[PDB]
Amino acid sequence: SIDAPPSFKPAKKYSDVSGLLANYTDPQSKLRFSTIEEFSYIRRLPSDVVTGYLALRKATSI
Amino acid sequence: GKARAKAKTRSSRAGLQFPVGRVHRLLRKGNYSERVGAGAPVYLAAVLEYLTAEILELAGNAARDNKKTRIIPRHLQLAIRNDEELNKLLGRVTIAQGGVLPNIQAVLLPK
Amino acid sequence: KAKTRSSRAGLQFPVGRVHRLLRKGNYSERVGAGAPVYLAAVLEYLTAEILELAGNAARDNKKTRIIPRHLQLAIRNDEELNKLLGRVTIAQGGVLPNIQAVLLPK
Amino acid sequence: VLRDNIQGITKPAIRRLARRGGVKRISGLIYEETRGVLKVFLENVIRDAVTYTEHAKRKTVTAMDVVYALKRQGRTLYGFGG
Amino acid sequence: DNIQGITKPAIRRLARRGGVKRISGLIYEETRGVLKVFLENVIRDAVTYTEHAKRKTVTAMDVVYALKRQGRTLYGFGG
Amino acid sequence: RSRKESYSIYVYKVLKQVHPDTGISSKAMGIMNSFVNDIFERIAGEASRLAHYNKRSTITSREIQTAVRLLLPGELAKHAVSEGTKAVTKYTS
Amino acid sequence: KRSRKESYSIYVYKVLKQVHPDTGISSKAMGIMNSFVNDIFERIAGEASRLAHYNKRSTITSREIQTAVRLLLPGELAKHAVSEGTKAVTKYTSAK
Amino acid sequence: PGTVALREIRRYQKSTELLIRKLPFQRLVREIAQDFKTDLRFQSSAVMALQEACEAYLVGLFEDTNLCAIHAKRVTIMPKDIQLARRIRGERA
Amino acid sequence: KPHRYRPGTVALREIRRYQKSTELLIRKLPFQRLVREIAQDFKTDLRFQSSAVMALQEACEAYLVGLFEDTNLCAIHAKRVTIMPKDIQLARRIRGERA
Amino acid sequence: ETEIIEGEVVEIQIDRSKVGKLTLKTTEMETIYDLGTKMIESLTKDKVQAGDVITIDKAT
Repeated sequence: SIDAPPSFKPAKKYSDVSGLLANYTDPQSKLRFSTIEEFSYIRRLPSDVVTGYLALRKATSI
Repeated sequence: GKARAKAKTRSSRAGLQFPVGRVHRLLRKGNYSERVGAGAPVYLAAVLEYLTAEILELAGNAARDNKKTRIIPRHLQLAIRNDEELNKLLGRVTIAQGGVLPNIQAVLLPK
Repeated sequence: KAKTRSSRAGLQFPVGRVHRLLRKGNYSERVGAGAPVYLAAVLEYLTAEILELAGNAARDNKKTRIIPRHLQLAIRNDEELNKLLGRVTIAQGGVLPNIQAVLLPK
Repeated sequence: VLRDNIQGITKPAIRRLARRGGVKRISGLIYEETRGVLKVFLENVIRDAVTYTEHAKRKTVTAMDVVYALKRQGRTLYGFGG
Repeated sequence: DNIQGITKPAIRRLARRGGVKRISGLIYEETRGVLKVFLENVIRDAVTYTEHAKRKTVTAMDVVYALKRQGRTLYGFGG
Repeated sequence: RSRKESYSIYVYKVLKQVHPDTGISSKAMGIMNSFVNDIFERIAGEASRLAHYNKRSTITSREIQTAVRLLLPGELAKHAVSEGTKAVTKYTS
Repeated sequence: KRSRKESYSIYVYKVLKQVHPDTGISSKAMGIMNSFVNDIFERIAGEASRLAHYNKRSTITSREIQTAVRLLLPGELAKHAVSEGTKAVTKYTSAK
Repeated sequence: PGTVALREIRRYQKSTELLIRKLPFQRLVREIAQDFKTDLRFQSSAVMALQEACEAYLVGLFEDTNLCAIHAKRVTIMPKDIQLARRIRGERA
Repeated sequence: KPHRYRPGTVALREIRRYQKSTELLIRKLPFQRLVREIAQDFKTDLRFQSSAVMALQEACEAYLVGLFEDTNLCAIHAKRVTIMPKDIQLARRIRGERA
Repeated sequence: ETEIIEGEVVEIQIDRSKVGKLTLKTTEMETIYDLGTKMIESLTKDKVQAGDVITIDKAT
């Protein structure tokens, strides 16, 4: 009984490649970006960095 | 020695439905290897769940269009042969009393 | 004096090696005594049958060394060996010479 | 009459099987040839089915034997056991 | 683009081993498709076997294992 | 008596998740039994052979996952891989 | 020092010298024969494994490989292999 | 004419029964099995499975035969097509 | 003026010449480049053993020779000597690949 | 100032509160969206199918 309780406040969403306020997502990769150049960059990226970003902030993908 | 009464099954702990214990027993008794891992039966049960769910969903969809409330071998046959993935997975199998898909070649059709 | 089981049974292929492979191959937990003997006998028979035909083919080719071509000829010409080895391909062995009747000139 | 039972596979039966196969016209020389083919198939299954019956020291051929015989020939059958 | 590396005389030679006298001129473009597809399956297995052993080099036994799983057995390469 | 055994009461139990008002005939039950144990034997044998090829003693989650990848033709392979990974992840925790 | 490799090179060569005293053999043929023996042995062994499961057994018996080898081989070849293996086992059991 | 045959074609491709009479098939199977060993007994399910497998084989054979016949700009199937189908499939030569 | 051979005899000459020898037909370098590019399309940064690529080459050649033999049977069945793609499609379908 | 969501809808999925999910697609990006209970009614009232170019006022 010394660990902090789970937060009841919803957690914001941030761009996985620029650290800015995200407002969209991506069904093909399940990541989040902020602008058009972010979308082009994330599409140009291979699967290795995508799965690394997904595993960083752990998600339904291992 | 005291133990928990009516302990939970491994299938329920895994969220699956096929018997993980029976799969593990079959793996151990089948002499595929001298030692069988821990998570292998769970994974195999999950794959079997997926396959059974897919084939049964398709069979039920096929049977619904035939105004029938019960699955028969014909509905399974129609379900498998109409999906390319399941057809190539089950290329060399024979379904008993399942008939053949109805298809006519363009040349043999009148006019 | 230690005598090998192959010599005791009058074979050439190793009974001990076959028994070890059967035991370590996960085919069953218990391996009989005569199983490696009988398996080695069958393997020796098959090897002799293939080899004698390969040597006959090599002699017909007027050469004293067996190459994959002679093995291919021996397998394909014999009906039973071809039936046994239907789905196998011999490396750099080619195919038998064959011309269809209708393709001959006039 | 002393007649071979391969002729027991009647011509209408072969026509029915062909029509299930999707063929419009049938030449007259198929009828004797198909039976021959039907022989060869039964010569490659029953032979196996008997051998298993040998290995179990049994005298009655069971459905499991024929299912295993068909299984090894890449012609697996569903719904008759196994 | 490297499928064009399978030149036309090579296809002619492969046909000639089979025992055919005349070759259509449009056969090659379709035949290069078959070489394109039949080769896209063994590699699917060949890399995958390689990826099981934590190694990233395609050894001569992986292709043998793939061809064995598909139903085409070859001898002389450690089979 | 005899524990003939079967998955009859399992695949049927799966049916309610996809079609809650659909029945199964006895012959269809036998068909599904044969299908499931055939796929079981296929996957188990492939995993065995692969483990023997890699000179290992234990058939693990990754070996059977690779067997599924080899055996399942297309999108079924990746979807079953995801399903199995989710199942094992929930089993561990 | 690295590991030791395993093959059937000497035994097939000995059989060849026993059947054709003056006929040699190449390296590629050596590899092909090795693969052939491996494949045939694996076929007979793996096919024999299933009969034990089918008949609820635990041991591989000589009278069981006898049934296994007459399914993989055609008529005359299987008959001759069975006869020679029976002779081999009969000669082996007389000395033990 | 040429349309009553297509009536059958469409009828049989829907119904799923045994197109060969049971008694002659049983006699044929018994006579074929007599040579291997005398005085045999047969499970009924074994005979039914035999007949089902044989009918499936024949249906597939006739499908391939029809493809062969269509290839040569014909409508009638002749043994020249069955031999080709068997040869190229792999049961002979 | 120069002696010209009939169209067709050179065909049988090449048939007899190639059906006796057992060399590799496809040039080694294009085949290696093709398999390398295919592998990189699947998984980049891969290493290949020379024996592996030559075994792929021999398997492909055996497959093509069998396919062309079946194609020849199909073409002769249609009262022809020239092979057209429909013969290959028919063979591939009856064998059970394509369809 | 106003917030406007304009684009082509690809797929809509509403379960049985209710959970909703839809994927919008412009010519330069795609985006998945989870719907609240109000948006469920706002989308069921005006039947929206695949391949429809829609404009939504966020504040309303």
